[PDB]
Amino acid sequence: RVTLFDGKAHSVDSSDFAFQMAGALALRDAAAATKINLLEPVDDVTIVVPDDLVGTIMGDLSGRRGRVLGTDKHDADRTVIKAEIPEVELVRYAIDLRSMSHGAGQFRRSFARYEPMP
Amino acid sequence: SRIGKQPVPVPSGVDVTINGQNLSVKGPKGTLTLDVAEPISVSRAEDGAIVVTRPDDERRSRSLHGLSRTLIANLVTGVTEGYTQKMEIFGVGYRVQLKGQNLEFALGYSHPVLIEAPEGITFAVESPTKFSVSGIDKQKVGQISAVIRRLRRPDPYKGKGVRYEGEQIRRKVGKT
Repeated sequence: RVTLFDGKAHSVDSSDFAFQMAGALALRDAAAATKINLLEPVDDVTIVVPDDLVGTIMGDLSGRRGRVLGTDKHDADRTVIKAEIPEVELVRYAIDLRSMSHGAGQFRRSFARYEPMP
Repeated sequence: SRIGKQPVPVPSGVDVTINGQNLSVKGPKGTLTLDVAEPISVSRAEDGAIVVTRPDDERRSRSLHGLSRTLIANLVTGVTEGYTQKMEIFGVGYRVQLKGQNLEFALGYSHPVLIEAPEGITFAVESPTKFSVSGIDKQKVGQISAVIRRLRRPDPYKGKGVRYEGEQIRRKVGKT
């Protein structure tokens, strides 16, 4: 929210473009007068992996700052893992997972929301 | 010390000869010879045993006491019964088979590896993955068993190689 409470102008040297620039510079100064919050997106990831590798993937997500939401039994031998991971950590998630899984690693992602950087 | 004052029983079929410091033991599995250190005195307990005695209580004699006693005990139990230690081999394509006295191993090398049988010891393979080493002398059996064990470097990941009977090796995981 921007609240213009005062200002100055010239009888001859006042123009709409000049006031546009003045408002932009005032906003820039206000931004430099405080801190700026950076918001990064997070994508929910649902992964199907065998139950024998649950701990390894959970710890890998632990090193990936992932927030575990729940471990759902996909079937008698695989568990669906629901978790939201920042998109930065998912750039090379697939290759490492196929590693963490003898390729067995299958997952889907979808944008969830934006959150500030920790 | 505590081991030292325990006399060593002699089985019936065992012949024991003492010549000064020297000792010789003859039994069903063969003959063996030993020598004890000067401060330690060896005697034939007439009730059918061996007695080792240290005149002093100083460090060197007290250390040599139990050493000599255990050496004599191993000496007699080698000829009365013997020594036999068992080995297994783990992994795919890892095999053993005997060529007469010699022992032949396929350990994933480009070439097969061979081990001679030194004097006074024999190899007996039971299955292509399980074999045994037998001899009358404990020290030589242990030496050759260690040499066999060192054939392939430790493998914490897949556990391939030659292992002792009940050995529990440490293992880690290569995740990638």
